[PDB]
Amino acid sequence: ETQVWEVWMYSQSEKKHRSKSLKMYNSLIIADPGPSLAVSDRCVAIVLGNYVALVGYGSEIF
Amino acid sequence: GWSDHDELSTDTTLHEEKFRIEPVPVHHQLDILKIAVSENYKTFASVGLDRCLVVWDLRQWCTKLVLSKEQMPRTLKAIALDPQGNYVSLFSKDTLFILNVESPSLMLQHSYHCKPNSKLNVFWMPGTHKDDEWKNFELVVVESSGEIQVFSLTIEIEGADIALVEKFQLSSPIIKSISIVSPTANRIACLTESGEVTVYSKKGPVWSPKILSQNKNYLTETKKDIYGIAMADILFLARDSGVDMIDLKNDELLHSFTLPPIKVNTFSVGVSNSRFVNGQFRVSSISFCFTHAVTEKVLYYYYGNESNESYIILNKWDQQPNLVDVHDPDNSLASLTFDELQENIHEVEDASESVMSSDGLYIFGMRRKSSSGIS
Amino acid sequence: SPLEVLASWYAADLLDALLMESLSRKVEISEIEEIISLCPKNSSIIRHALLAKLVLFPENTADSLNEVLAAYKNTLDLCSQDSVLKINLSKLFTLHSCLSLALQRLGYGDVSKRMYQEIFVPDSDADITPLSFIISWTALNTFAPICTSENDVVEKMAMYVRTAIGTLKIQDLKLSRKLINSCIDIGSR
Amino acid sequence: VLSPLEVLASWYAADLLDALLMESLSRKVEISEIEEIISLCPKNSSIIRHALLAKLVLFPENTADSLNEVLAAYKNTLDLCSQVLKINLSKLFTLHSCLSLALQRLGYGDVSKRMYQEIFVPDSDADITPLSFIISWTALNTFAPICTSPKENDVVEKMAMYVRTAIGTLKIQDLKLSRKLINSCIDIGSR
Repeated sequence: ETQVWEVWMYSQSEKKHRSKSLKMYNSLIIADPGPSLAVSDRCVAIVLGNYVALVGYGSEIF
Repeated sequence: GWSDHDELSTDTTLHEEKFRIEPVPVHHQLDILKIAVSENYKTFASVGLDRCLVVWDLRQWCTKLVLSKEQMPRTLKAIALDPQGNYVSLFSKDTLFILNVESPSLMLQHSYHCKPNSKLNVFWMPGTHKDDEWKNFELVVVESSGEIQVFSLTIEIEGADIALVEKFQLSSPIIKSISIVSPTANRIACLTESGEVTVYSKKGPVWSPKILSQNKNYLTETKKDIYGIAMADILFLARDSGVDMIDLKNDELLHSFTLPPIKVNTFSVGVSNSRFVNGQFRVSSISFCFTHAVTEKVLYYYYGNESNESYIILNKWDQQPNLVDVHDPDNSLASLTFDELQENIHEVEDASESVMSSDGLYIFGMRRKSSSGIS
Repeated sequence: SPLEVLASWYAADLLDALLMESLSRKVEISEIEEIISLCPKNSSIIRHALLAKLVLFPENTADSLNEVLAAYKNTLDLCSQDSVLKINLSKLFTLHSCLSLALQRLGYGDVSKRMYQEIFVPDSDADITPLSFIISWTALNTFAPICTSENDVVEKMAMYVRTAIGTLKIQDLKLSRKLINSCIDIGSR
Repeated sequence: VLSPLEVLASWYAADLLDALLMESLSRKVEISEIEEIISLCPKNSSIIRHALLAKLVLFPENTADSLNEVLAAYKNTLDLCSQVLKINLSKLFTLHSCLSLALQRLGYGDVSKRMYQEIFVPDSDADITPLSFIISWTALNTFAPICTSPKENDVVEKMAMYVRTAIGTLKIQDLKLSRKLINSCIDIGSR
């Protein structure tokens, strides 16, 4: 399925909000996000069907 | 989350530049069930609905291990990992597996006690240590029965060795409990559905339970949930009347941060900048995940000031006056009495699934506003 | 007839739309008998319509089961008397489950369980008519509790729905989640 | 996909199996002979199931334990069938009535009769094997005193006309068996 996902963030250190769109064309995933778990202080992994989203900022992982 | 091509709006800020998001192409045949993670962050492990096992490295981005369902037993009630992340444990209802990943070999297999179908909970505990040259572990096995198993498990590269040690049998069915290892000593928290909060603690050979004092003012409350910071060995404790932040070992209640009533199964805490100066364990900032009890909006209260505005004398390593002379850059920063901590509101829709960062510094999450077919 | 082909088409589309509404709303027999009379004498969709009736209405299973087995005892008589069967695995599993569900509703569940235990469940594919989905869903639900004493079917059947849906959610994503969760307690058994 | 040694094993087994079915009609039969058959039959063939369905019918205390294997072989023949079926009318009827027979021998009665009453007996073609005959004979036997009661829609009449056309091929023996079949026709006409 095509999917209009909604990325966003709100820093406490900056007290600031921002956001991004995240298209997902032809995804076979159907499930809602979660269970979630941060993969680091700067980065988080989250369940999305069998697949797992990985997101981060300032990360050395990238 | 595969799609034929993911996309996001092109960034105009360095604030978003380092911000990034990537797939791991490797996958379960079918949707995820449950997972567990190493403290090192380098290691990761996962299981699907098909209960295939997968483990993966985070920084080196290279495959570590894969296991198909038919290699595995029909029942798989539980899962657990060592803090090093160098080894793996699995609980089929009748017998546990212990397998290395970095050096894939059958380190051990061992039958263990169970009382089906009461819900499992599990905790690893590192020994006197000597990795890699020699090792040991202390397998806690919490149960909804309120039984709490503990096992010896000395292990060496020669081949994992095993022996049972003790069977705790705590009163009443349990809401929650967690491991808490101070560098000085092992300790383990234990909430009851009764709301009792016992803690076993390892005085070496001694393994002493102790009755922590939830105090008289709100004893009757059904709890939401206790949560703490094991590296801080500090006990936060949910109540609608105000969370506890009780001390351990020498043990005392300190203070209760002012809060809105909060939904059960929600409470958790995170902190920036771990350090252990002068025996103290101060952190740069603190933050507070929980779903709201009523509005049910996601909520993450913040505390601390910073970047240079404040330093957190969380607890005191010794609740005594002290004059040890070593450099304390934090003294240049303003002292924090509880009064100025000043929570920072940011109520948000539940629909945006989201988590507080482990350091508590940053919010992250997503939701689908909409989706559509190939047509 | 060349006509009864097209009548069978309209009754086909009229049934595929009536089964998907049986999950969000409470649906009544009057809508099925409309499809049955709209259908032709001995067509393809006339057999599937009766199955829908046998599945969607437990208060009318005995009388319904007769009408199904009569329409099948009829399809067979006018196959030899005018002779090799053409059934695929998905329509085998479809009749398979639909019978066991019909016999759980008739009290012989002392038997209907052991029949549900030996159901060969297909894999993941595009082909998955809403008739077979509604049966596989309502049969998974009606056997999610009793079947624990094998237990492979509930998990396999729930996975069929979860990964074998093909139709839009409508108070059903929570229901499919209920299927996955019941399958989870089946894993937790 | 079968070698050239097991094809002969199946032909040899299929003749012994046919021999045991017709012999079971005028002599006293046992399983000791079927164990020798199924073991002689190669490990994954049609003759296995025919040897099993014969064991299901010819041994009634062993219904529970021979029904186990009849389903095992069929759930296994289905197992590799994907990892499209084409079944014959008489094959359906044989399995149909053989299950009805196996259920009555279990203690279902009602369930045994209703399945029996929905059996679709084939017309009268060349598809007549001693197994299909032995099943229809013993099933007519254990069911004629039960389905004959309710009167309205029954196959008892159609079933007996099947066993009529059954006995009468290359058996050429032994008059008294044919006399027994005549006793069967007498049993039907007097019914």
